[PDB]
Amino acid sequence: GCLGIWKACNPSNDQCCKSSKLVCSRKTRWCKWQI
Repeated sequence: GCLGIWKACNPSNDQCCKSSKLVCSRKTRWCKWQI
């Protein structure tokens, strides 16, 4: 499943929403797409 944009992802386990192309930010723990 996905994770929302401002949601807490895993810095050392990038997953997030691969479907919507959001990648986890490591230093910031949120998901980011274009930002």
